[PDB]
Amino acid sequence: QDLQTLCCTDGCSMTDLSALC
Amino acid sequence: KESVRLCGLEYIRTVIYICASSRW
Repeated sequence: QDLQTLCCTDGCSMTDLSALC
Repeated sequence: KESVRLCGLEYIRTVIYICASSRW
C-alpha cells in the first residue's frame, strides 16, 4: 500500500520519484 | 499503469540519485 512498499509490486515511475524529490 | 519495480534499497537508491542530481 505504501509508495516504497507497492514499488515491489506495482512499481513507481520516474515522475513519481521526482514528486518525492 | 507500467512503472519500474524497485524494492527498498533499490527504490531508495534510485530516489536519492534523482533527488541529488536535481540538486546539483
